[PDB]
Amino acid sequence: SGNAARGPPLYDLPGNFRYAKEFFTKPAISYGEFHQQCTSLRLFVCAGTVGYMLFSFTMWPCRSSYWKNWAVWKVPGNIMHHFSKRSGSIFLDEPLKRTIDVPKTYAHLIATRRLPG
Amino acid sequence: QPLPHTYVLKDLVPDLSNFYNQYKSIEPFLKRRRAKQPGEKEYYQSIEDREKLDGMYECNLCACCMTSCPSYWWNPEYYLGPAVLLQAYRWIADSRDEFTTERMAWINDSMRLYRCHGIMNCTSCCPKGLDPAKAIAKMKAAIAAAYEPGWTKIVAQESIANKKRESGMMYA
Amino acid sequence: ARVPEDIEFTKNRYTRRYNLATEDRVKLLNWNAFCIAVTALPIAYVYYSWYESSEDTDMIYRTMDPMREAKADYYLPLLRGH
Amino acid sequence: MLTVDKFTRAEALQRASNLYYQVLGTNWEDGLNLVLDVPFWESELEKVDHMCEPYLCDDEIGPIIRNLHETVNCMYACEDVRDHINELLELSSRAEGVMGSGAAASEEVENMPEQCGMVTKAYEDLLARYPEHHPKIEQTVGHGLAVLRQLEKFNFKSSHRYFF
Amino acid sequence: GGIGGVWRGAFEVASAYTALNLERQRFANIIRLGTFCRVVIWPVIPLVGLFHYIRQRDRDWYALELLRSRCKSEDCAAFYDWTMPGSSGHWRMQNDLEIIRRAANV
Amino acid sequence: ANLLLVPSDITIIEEKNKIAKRRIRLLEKTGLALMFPVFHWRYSKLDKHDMYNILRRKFDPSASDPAIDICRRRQESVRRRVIAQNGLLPGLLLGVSLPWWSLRRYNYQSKLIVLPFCAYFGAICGRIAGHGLSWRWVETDRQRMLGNLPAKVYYRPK
Amino acid sequence: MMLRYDSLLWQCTLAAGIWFIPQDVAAISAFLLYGRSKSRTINQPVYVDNIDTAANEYFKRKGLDPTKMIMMRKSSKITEIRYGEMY
Amino acid sequence: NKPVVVNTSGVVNTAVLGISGAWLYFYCVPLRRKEWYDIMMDYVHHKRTQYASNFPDKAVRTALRFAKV
Ligand SMILES: CCCCCCCCCCCCCCCCCC(=O)OC[C@H](COP(=O)([O-])OCC(O)COP(=O)([O-])OC[C@@H](COC(=O)CCCCCCCCCCCCCCCCC)OC(=O)CCCCCCCCCCCCCCCCC)OC(=O)CCCCCCCCCCCCCCCCC
Ligand SMILES: CCCCCCCCCCCCCCCCCC(=O)OC[C@H](COP(=O)([O-])OCC(O)COP(=O)([O-])OC[C@@H](COC(=O)CCCCCCCCCCCCCCCCC)OC(=O)CCCCCCCCCCCCCCCCC)OC(=O)CCCCCCCCCCCCCCCCC
Ligand SMILES: CCCCCCCCCCCCCCCCCC(=O)OC[C@H](COP(=O)([O-])OCC(O)COP(=O)([O-])OC[C@@H](COC(=O)CCCCCCCCCCCCCCCCC)OC(=O)CCCCCCCCCCCCCCCCC)OC(=O)CCCCCCCCCCCCCCCCC
Ligand SMILES: CCCCCCCCCCCCCCCCCC(=O)OC[C@H](COP(=O)([O-])OCC[N+](C)(C)C)OC(=O)CCCCCCCCCCCCCCCCC
Ligand SMILES: CCCCCCCCCCCCCCCCCC(=O)OC[C@H](COP(=O)([O-])OCC[N+](C)(C)C)OC(=O)CCCCCCCCCCCCCCCCC
Ligand SMILES: CCCCCCCCCCCCCCCCCC(=O)OC[C@H](COP(=O)([O-])OCC[N+](C)(C)C)OC(=O)CCCCCCCCCCCCCCCCC
Ligand SMILES: COC1=C(OC)C(=O)C(C/C=C(\C)CC/C=C(\C)CC/C=C(\C)CC/C=C(\C)CC/C=C(\C)CC/C=C(\C)CC/C=C(\C)CCC=C(C)C)=C(C)C1=O
Ligand SMILES: CCCCCCCC/C=C\CCCCCCCC(=O)OC[C@H](COP(=O)(O)OCCN)OC(=O)CCCCCCC/C=C\CCCCCCCC
Ligand SMILES: CCCCCCCC/C=C\CCCCCCCC(=O)O[C@H](COC(=O)CCCCCCC/C=C/CCCCCCCC)COP(=O)(O)OCCN
Ligand code: SF4
Ligand code: F3S
Ligand SMILES: [K+]
Repeated sequence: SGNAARGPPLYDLPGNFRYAKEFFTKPAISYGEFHQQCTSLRLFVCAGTVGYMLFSFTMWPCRSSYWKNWAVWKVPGNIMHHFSKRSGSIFLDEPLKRTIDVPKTYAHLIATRRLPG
Repeated sequence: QPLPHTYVLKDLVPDLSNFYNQYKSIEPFLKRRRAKQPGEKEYYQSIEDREKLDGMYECNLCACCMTSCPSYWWNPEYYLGPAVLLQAYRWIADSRDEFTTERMAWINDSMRLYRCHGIMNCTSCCPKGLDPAKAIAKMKAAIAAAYEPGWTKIVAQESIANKKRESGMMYA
Repeated sequence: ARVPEDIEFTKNRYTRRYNLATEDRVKLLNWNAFCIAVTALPIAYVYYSWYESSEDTDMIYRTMDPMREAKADYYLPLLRGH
Repeated sequence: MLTVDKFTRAEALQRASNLYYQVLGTNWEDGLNLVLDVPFWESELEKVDHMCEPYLCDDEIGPIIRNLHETVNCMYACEDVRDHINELLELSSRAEGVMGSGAAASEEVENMPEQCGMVTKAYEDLLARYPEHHPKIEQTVGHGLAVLRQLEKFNFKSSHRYFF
Repeated sequence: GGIGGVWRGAFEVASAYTALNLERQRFANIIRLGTFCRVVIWPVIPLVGLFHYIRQRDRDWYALELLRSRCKSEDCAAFYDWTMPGSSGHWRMQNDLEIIRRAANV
Repeated sequence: ANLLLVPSDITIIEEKNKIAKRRIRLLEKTGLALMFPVFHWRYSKLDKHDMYNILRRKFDPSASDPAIDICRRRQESVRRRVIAQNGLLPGLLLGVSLPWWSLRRYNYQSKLIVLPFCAYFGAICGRIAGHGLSWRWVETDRQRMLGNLPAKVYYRPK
Repeated sequence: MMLRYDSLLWQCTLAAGIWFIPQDVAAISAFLLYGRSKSRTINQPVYVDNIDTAANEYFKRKGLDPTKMIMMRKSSKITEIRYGEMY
Repeated sequence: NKPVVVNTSGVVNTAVLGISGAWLYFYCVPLRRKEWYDIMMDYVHHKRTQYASNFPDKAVRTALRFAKV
């Protein structure tokens, strides 16, 4: 099961860095070593992509509070939420009673940047 | 019945020529860089080192394990099989042998070694109770840890050393 | 069947017969050519996909947060569910 | 070759020597090794020839180039012959049927001994043509003949050295 | 050759291309580029897609927060009711359902 | 007891506001034809027949009525769904023929191993391409919801 | 051919069936459950004692003339109403 | 209930690592990930011939003959 040994294991950072470097300096003269250069290069390319993502969300954090729902301990609760919604029809049988008319208020704000009245 | 997936010469007599050819390929004879100096007696080997060969030097080459390996059923002419791989590691493990890297480089081939899928039909049917699967697993681990970029050149240089050999299977 | 008996085998690198090994090499190029082409799908999806509730989202930023700086008072129960 | 890259003789020697041992050390018997690697060898071989052109008379680079070219010649020749043997073996296998039962057995090869005679003749030609590559020839073509010898009983000079 | 000659001649030109006509460098580069795609590019793309998903959904959710703040309303269900199925919780979707109900019933 | 199936509210509005018949474009016809049958153990999803009715009705482009605007938005969403179905067949055919030609000289086992997976992968690629080219990846959640509203609903008394 | 119950072919099939069928059925059931969860929220079946009374009520509420509406009984427990004048 | 700011970097980054790690693991670490390479080597490799008839060649050949090339 698997290919013949082509290089170092993943956790060997110094060994992988050597193959990743050769991807640019020493051209490969066989498929096996070229594949190894890509796999070793993949380690750092993937690490860089994840690295920037973590940096980006720290330097420029997400502004909404929705992401508090993605906490690990809240995941099972979110799963149960989608399986426990009230049965019925998507269409409204009776008008909804809200204390604020959001569509009407929204229209006024866009037109004037000012609340009605 | 004769051994599975073998060409029957007559009745129960199988045709095991391929098995013999594969065995000769690994060159199962001690190799040393320096010839025995005059006045030198047997090579030193401690009891502990000699104990490593206990489970591997007892093979009778019956080929029961060879013909019980499904990987050998599919690729008999490319896969060395449980018996030949067990013997290859016997010489690799031997302390007296000084060509460990050459042997590991040659055996480090996708067809020769890595067709073993851990089925374990080899250890189950061994008449002498040897464990070819265990030895094959150790050889893979040793090769993976010891691999170097220069192994391919090592194989080539040994092939040049075999240039004047007669016909037959060999290191190449 | 009867395989041809007058095959002119390859003699050197510059006098080569066409064999299945060469045809396999052509397969390798074509299958890898497919991998280059099929990469357009995942890239196209990421570049073109959008996730927006409705057309009001753009209108809200245009009128209430044009510089992506306007802070908004947070009321946790809104998006917290309870 | 169309390239603007420049290399010193020391670099050219290293590239040619690396390619020479890469080809010779590779296991030619496994067909996939040649399928996957040959495209890489050709690209490199084109570069090596271009940079080593001024050193074809060099006392060090010269011999390496000759061996490299000779090895590539032998690799293609052995591959072609062994490729034909694989076809003969595959035809024999399919003639066995499904599960080797003959359930949907195909038509057998009616001129198997003729093919064996043709293949062995090619095998002998390789040995004479490439006296310094016998280890590789025996690995690919010599072993292939031994497999065929199981299917059909034919005589070749090295048959006794393969336990036949 | 008549009309047939033209038919065969056009086909001969049409089916001219073969991989064997490629230069040695381009033959290998195509394999290299294909191998690079499978190993490197493919696993990276989902990560980039995840990044854009988060950024766009954050943009969408925050717009709802901005709207509520300007309205200065504590009636959360009026802006996004979490009990309604599918996407109908969003206030815009609720309005569309309200329009449908009004125009359908008497 | 008994279950009563009646047209949904949005279906009622479409019937009330339609002005004429709408011509079915060529890709729309092929898309509907290639759409799989949908058995209905229960009723919650639009099938090829419901989609045909939606595409057949014609609405006034200039009407400013909010209800009519919803009908147009629903129709556009359904149209994108229907034409996207054309991508499935080309992918499946290419998913089978191309690997089969590639493995033509190989044994039957290889074709059994490889073709089923390539066939499914080809169809998947076709469906992605069809949905992508049908502008489905840029629809807002509002438009998608309207295009997925059921046409038939169990009647709820009172 | 020589077939034996303890053969690798037959034993592998039984091992595969025992190992995978319990997993597959559970996995398929879970997906079916998720589909049911969405289905009931979008359109829950509701039972009416008398079809005629419900049908009349439906026409009144929606302002539909019964003459132009066609009523058909797809099954014993299913009755469907359709527009008579539909393209 | 009305915080002046909300900390999202920690939660978002944790999700990124968990999602990225799982995907990168499945695609990079396991040996099972090379299962398709093994199956092809076991049953498909070197099992080919040009002297046996196959439908794709026959179909192409007949169509060319039918159309006179
Ligand atoms: C195309 C190559 C492209 C290569 C790459 C580009 C580089 C090349 C650049 C230069 C190109 C030159 C163009 C040549 C035109 C054809 C003539 C020719 O060379 O014939 C050689 C040879 C004639 O020899 P000659 O050297 O011309 O001179 C002979 C002597 O002079 C002795 O004279 P003679 O009296 O014995 O000769 C009798 C003479 C009598 O001819 C004359 O009277 C002389 C003038 C002929 C001009 C021909 C121009 C093209 C006609 C078609 C026009 C279509 C208009 C469409 C308008 C749009 C709306 C529909 O016959 C001809 O000249 C042969 C005419 C062949 C016409 C067919 C062209 C190919 C098929 C496409 C058109 C199909 C039309 C179907 C109509 C059906 C009606 C029911 O013709 C043949 O034997 C074979 C004919 C078939 C040619 C097939 C070409 C390949 C087509 C597929 C290309 C695909 C490319 C790949 C990518 C495509 C991506 C989509
Ligand atoms: C109106 C109707 C009529 C007109 C129609 C339109 C006409 C337009 C004309 C102008 C445009 C032309 C377009 C290009 C077409 C050119 C095709 C071509 O040249 O083919 C060369 C090719 C030969 O070249 P070769 O390299 O030597 O190949 C050898 C064989 O092909 C052996 O091959 P293999 O065994 O290695 O297998 C091949 C297969 C190996 O692979 C496979 O088999 C596996 C495939 C993957 C597995 C999964 C399958 C899933 C498939 C999914 C499909 C897509 C789904 C998504 C889309 C859905 C739809 C929306 O390769 C592939 O599948 C690779 C595909 C690569 C795709 C690359 C796409 C490029 C995209 C470029 C970017 C986009 C455009 C630019 C804009 C960019 C903007 C950013 O010919 C063939 O393939 C023919 C094979 C069948 C033989 C019969 C036909 C030929 C005649 C032979 C006669 C022999 C007679 C001998 C007689 C001897 C005695 C006298
Ligand atoms: C459901 C829809 C999808 C279904 C499948 C669709 C199939 C079409 C896919 C099209 C994409 C491209 C396909 C490969 C292109 C060719 C690559 C190539 O030539 O590279 C050298 C290639 C090895 O390339 P490599 O990239 O160095 O090695 C890949 C390693 O895995 C080392 O990889 P790594 O270290 O870079 O790690 C990354 C690894 C990461 O891999 C993964 O992510 C895992 C995938 C594992 C495989 C899953 C499927 C297993 C199916 C086994 C086969 C079926 C058995 C029978 C069952 C049914 C019985 C009735 O990536 C891969 O394994 C390759 C990905 C692309 C191909 C495989 C796609 C699998 C899709 C699976 C989707 C479902 C996933 C569910 C997960 C559930 C989780 C609990 O070696 C060979 O070609 C050996 C051939 C031996 C036989 C001789 C054949 C003639 C030789 C002449 C040349 C022919 C070329 C074409 C070969 C294929 C002919 C059929
Ligand atoms: C030798 C081999 C080297 C190993 C490989 C190294 C490659 C690593 C590459 C990582 C790429 C990161 C891409 C992130 C994609 C996700 C984010 C996204 O798309 O958002 C769009 C974002 C912008 O969106 P945004 O959402 O972040 O924007 C918010 C910012 N404001 C508020 C201002 C709008 O842009 C980018 O993606 C920019 C990515 C920059 C990545 C830089 C990577 C440098 C890596 C250095 C490695 C050095 C190697 C040296 C080797 C030497 C060898 C001897
Ligand atoms: C030296 C090491 C070299 C390693 C090379 C590794 C290459 C890895 C390739 C991965 C490709 C992933 C593509 C995902 C699809 C993205 C499509 C897209 O929408 O893109 C545009 C968008 C633009 O974002 P946007 O915000 O404008 O919105 C576009 C529209 N939406 C929002 C709908 C998506 O995002 C990106 O640009 C995505 C990130 C691209 C990162 C690609 C890899 C960067 C590799 C950097 C190497 C650094 C080298 C270090 C040394 C330098 C020395 C000088
Ligand atoms: C240096 C230290 C670094 C440490 C890094 C640690 C990394 C690992 C951390 C784990 C992160 C996990 C993030 C999951 C994504 C966030 C959760 C999410 O989106 O759910 C909320 C979402 C939000 O739903 P929502 O839209 O209802 O949220 C609103 C919530 N209410 C209604 C209450 C207002 O939930 C859902 O959509 C429901 C389905 C959830 C699916 C969860 C997927 C789990 C993935 C498991 C993978 C396991 C792989 C390994 C398995 C091995 C088995 C042997
Ligand atoms: C060819 O030999 C073989 C190898 O080479 C030695 C292998 O390497 C290998 C290993 C290869 C692999 C593991 C690769 C993967 C292999 C797989 C998935 C299996 C491939 C083989 C097959 C699918 C078998 C081919 C198909 C069949 C044998 C058909 C099976 C179905 C059968 C026999 C049912 C047909 C029965 C009938 C037609 C009878 C009909 C009955 C009636 C009409 C009775 C009517 C009665 C009344 C009352 C009216 C194998 C399996 C092999 O068989
Ligand atoms: C022996 C025991 C056996 C047990 C068997 C049963 C086990 C059951 C286990 C629990 C299963 C629970 C499944 C729950 C599924 C719920 C799915 C869900 O809620 O999804 C929708 C839900 C929101 O949708 P709705 O609220 O319906 O409204 C529409 C949009 N506003 O989705 C989300 O909130 C997002 C979910 C998190 C996604 C995380 C992954 C990131 C996905 C995007 C990746 C980036 C884009 C793709 C890039 C690809 C590039 C190639
Ligand atoms: C190799 C075998 C090929 C076999 C044929 C395959 C054909 C595949 C076609 C069906 C699948 C396509 C995807 C499914 C459809 C998606 C939805 C759709 O219709 O997409 C369009 C957009 O998508 C497309 O346009 C897709 C086009 C795909 C074809 C692209 C190539 C075009 C050039 C063809 C040249 C043909 C040359 C013929 C030569 C003849 C010589 C005699 C949506 O836009 P609309 O709002 O409807 O209107 C757009 C314009 N107002
Ligand atoms: S069965 Fe045991 S003794 Fe016989 S060849 Fe195999 S390992 Fe050696
Ligand atoms: S049965 Fe075969 S697969 Fe390995 S464990 Fe034994 S040699
Ligand atoms: K030793």
